[PDB]
Amino acid sequence: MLQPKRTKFRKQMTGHNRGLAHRGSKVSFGEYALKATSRGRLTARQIESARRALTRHVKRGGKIWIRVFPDKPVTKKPLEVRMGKGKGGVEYWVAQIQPGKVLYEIEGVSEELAREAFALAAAKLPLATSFVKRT
Amino acid sequence: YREPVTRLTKEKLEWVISRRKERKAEQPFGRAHFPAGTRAIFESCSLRYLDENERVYPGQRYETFEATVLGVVANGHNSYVAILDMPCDLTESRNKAINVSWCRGIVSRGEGNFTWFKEESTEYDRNHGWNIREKHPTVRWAEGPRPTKVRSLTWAEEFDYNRAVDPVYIEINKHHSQYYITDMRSFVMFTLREHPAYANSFKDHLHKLDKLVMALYSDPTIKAAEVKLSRYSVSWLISKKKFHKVLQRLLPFYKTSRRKAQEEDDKAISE
Amino acid sequence: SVKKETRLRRARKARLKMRELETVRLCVYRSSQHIYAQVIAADGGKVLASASTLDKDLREGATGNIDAAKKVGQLVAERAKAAGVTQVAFDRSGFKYHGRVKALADAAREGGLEF
Amino acid sequence: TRNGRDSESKRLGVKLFGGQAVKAGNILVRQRGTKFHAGYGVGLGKDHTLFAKVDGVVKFETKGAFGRKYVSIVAA
Amino acid sequence: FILNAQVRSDLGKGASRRLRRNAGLVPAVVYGGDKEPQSVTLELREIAKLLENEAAFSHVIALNVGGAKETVLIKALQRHPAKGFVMHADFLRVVADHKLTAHVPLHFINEEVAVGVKQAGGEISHTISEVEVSCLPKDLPEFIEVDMAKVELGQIVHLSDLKAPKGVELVQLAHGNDLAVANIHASR
Amino acid sequence: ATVKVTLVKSLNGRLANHKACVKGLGLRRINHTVEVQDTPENRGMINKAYYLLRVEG
RNA sequence: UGCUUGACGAUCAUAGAGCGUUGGAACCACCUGAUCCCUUCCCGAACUCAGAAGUGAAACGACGCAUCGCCGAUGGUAGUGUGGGGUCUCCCCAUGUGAGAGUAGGUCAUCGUCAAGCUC
RNA sequence: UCCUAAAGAGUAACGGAGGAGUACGAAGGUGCGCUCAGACCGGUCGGAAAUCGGUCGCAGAGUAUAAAGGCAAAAGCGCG
RNA sequence: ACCAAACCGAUGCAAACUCCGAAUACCCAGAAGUGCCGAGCAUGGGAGACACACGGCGGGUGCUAACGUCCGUCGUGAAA
Ligand SMILES: [Mg+2]
Ligand SMILES: [Mg+2]
Ligand SMILES: [Mg+2]
Ligand SMILES: [Mg+2]
Ligand SMILES: [Mg+2]
Ligand SMILES: [Mg+2]
Ligand SMILES: [Mg+2]
Ligand SMILES: [Mg+2]
Ligand SMILES: [Mg+2]
Ligand SMILES: [Mg+2]
Repeated sequence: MLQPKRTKFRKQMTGHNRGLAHRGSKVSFGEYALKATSRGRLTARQIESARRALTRHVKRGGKIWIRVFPDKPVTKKPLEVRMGKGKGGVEYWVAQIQPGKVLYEIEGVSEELAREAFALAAAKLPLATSFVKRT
Repeated sequence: YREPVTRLTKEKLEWVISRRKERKAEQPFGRAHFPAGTRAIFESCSLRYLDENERVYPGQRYETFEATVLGVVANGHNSYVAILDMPCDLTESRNKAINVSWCRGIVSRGEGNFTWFKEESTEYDRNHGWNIREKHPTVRWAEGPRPTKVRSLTWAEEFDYNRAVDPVYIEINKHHSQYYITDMRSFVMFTLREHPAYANSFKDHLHKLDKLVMALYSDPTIKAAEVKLSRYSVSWLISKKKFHKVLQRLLPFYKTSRRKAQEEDDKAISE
Repeated sequence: SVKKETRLRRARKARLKMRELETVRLCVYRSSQHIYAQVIAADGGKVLASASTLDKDLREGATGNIDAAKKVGQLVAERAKAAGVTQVAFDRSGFKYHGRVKALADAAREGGLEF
Repeated sequence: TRNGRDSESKRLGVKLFGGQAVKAGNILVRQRGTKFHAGYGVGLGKDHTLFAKVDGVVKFETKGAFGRKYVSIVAA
Repeated sequence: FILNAQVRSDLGKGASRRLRRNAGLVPAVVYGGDKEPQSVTLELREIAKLLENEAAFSHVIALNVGGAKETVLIKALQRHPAKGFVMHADFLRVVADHKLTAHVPLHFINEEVAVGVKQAGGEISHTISEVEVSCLPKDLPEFIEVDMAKVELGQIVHLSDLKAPKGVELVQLAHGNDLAVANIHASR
Repeated sequence: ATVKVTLVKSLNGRLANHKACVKGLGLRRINHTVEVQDTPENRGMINKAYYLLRVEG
């Protein structure tokens, strides 16, 4: 799935996800977009599941933009291992989403065909996403 | 022969060139050559000494005397007088003050650069110190509730300033990272003389204080900082960092020639 | 130019070390035609004494020689002593101390002024 | 593979801020590569350690080109 | 296009936030050339209709602060990112003679029948919109018409192709750049 | 003029700073009224301990 | 109470980069040959020396011209000290503080001491 | 040496990343002189490149040694 | 009819990235009142402690799970 080709370091902290999304909340390329109104984070497989859902409901044309790129590696210890013997290995990559962030954009399609396609896309994500237009 | 390029008249150009060469010749010393303890010879005026037919220094008309200088003070924009240890002064002054142009030579130079003589503080100086300014906001209390926030009068001044049970004034403090200023000119005058960052920078430079204050008024930051607390005066409640940034930004563009200022003062007092 | 900023690059080391030491500096400015010389107080921006060739008593068309520089270095010492200036440092101003600068410096010593 | 082995925290920083009174040989700044440069009356010793030479009040002013921080002491 | 305003003699964070929930107002400022900036309150409902209007952004809007009337142009809109609604406006006074840079939308009026659409594979992607403008307020470009009915497949539309009518310049062309506007490519 | 303050909260769960500001004002227990000179630095502690005090004028 | 120019400075992009016309009156390099000092990891351009037989443009010197860079408001927003709350991995309220970015637009900087030339 | 470390110091974990248990008789001291990396054009067997000339540069090179902080008074380079 | 440095324009993200940059926290100087009548410092006698627990705000690890574990800062219990 989507991940950096190479990374300066291998593991990263947990951190926190505070604040809104003042940058990334404006539709730039497409005419319609699916922004997130709830905070969370996507695990780099949800992005592929939503992409394959959007790209198979049109099947005629248009253009798709993936604004969110996962770059935060997260760890996961295996089972039957006691705590405190180092740090777990990286299993998957995570994108941190905060309210207002635009996830996908589409153009060259009907104003209602995209609305019912982003309906399919939102069902694959753990976030409450709204429908917004270009301005 | 080549025609000189000058806006001045011919005779004025002759006078200017002649006075310039005469000043360079007869007067070869300035405030630079007088550190503290420097022994120097000074050609006094006709008073107290005899006119001499035989003269040794260039353009010497009177007798010189050897003495020691404590420092130099400024009696003008481009005029300086050296303070001596001898106390006579042909008056009751504690120390003499003679224009440095009268100097003819120096025998020994004191250590260090030229020293600004510290004249004894007057009660006027003590009363008009930098810290003597008003420190905190003073708002009127005409209505019922006690004020707790500093606000502009907002036309309360316009419709009612004569009828009141009493003009109660309450002092309200401000945040520690702000200045309260009642007179901009006085604040910017005591500043640039006493503030550490601006203390010793302007010994050589002369600043247009009035133009600087008008520009500071024109700056929209201080305009936003304006608060109207009295009918006939305007006070400012401005953050320290913003005020210092604005002052640092505007200040270096408001310097003027000391010679031109001295000439303007001479033409003013002559007229 | 190419030469001017190079000599300014060379001079500023000593010109700044003398500022740190707070010593009266004896600067010099050599030319292809005639040499200047200045004595500057210990603040970098105030000239006390200065003897040059372009005065109205030394220009004779022969300026720009080691002998001409000897006269400038001789007649700068009398003006420095007129200011009661001693214990000075000699800033060569990036010029190689071999020729006319050395002659001016030697005439300054011969004129009573001592570094 | 295994990564502990931290250092012992050399106690760097800046002492005697710009409103103080200093003695002849006080330590001004414990530095590590000249964050602040030598002002008027400071020495900049072997390890770029700023120390006073005379008495006065520390300044912390920015001077000259390159935007370098200079720590001068003013006799005031 | 007409809008009434108020003074808003109260600044800060708490005072600005109370307006949005209590009175349902929206702060603003009126800064211009020959006058000082003036803070302004506005109603969210009134701004909503102007925002819903298509060519309202690139048009002179009269503003009634009190009894004061002034020609005001909007060249900024702070907007809440999460829910989505208008925040303080920050609109500009209009002087009778000033360069007055602003932003103008596009339409792409004629794309129903195009060479690359009817002959070759038909896809038209509008890369850029809301093109900037720099012209006096005496003539207001509400929009710029772009025709793509003659552009063939594989060709793209620069900023120099479309024209700016009647004394209207482009800052991006004043710079050393010429951006693409629209493309015609083949569907995947 | 002077202003009277009254302590209306306990000092047994507060910071080490406000507990010192109340003592500097000179209040010993709740429902204790004292008169303080309304100086710019005396009322500065009232601002820090505004929630413990009833400034009744 | 002027203009030109040299030296050292105040302050370091509101002081910078780029785009013409020019200076013979001293400098500015260039130049005759490098003889006499000095110099080349080999060079008379760097460095030095006898000036001016020559030269005013390349070079620099300041002196025009606001595209780029830099400066940057007001306002709002983010953040945050103190106290209290909620649906408590996050946010809100009262109070105080308050960025960064973005947003009309200025500028071919502003000054200190010495020295020289133009008229005489 | 950096982060965690919360804009003074300090601060733990079997927490995330790297190095040292040396070298220099000149790789030190002093005086005097000079720019770096990188792009382009040209130049015979070299060619994207070796050594040379020119411009654009405006430290993006270099530090004896790991990373951090600094270096046009260059802390970098050469000669007596 | 693929690919593609370099440059321009728009557009996002870093604890080990900064052209920037707060609030708080820190130091030094000057003052009024308060301090239960002393608050500080120094020299000595006696000690006890060196298994800590939970709550809020900031973090590491953990699954931004555990009344889980290790830190910075306050409160409570320990000892009301
Ligand atoms: Mg050197
Ligand atoms: Mg207790
Ligand atoms: Mg720290
Ligand atoms: Mg801290
Ligand atoms: Mg070395
Ligand atoms: Mg960071
Ligand atoms: Mg133990
Ligand atoms: Mg223990
Ligand atoms: Mg526990
Ligand atoms: Mg116990």
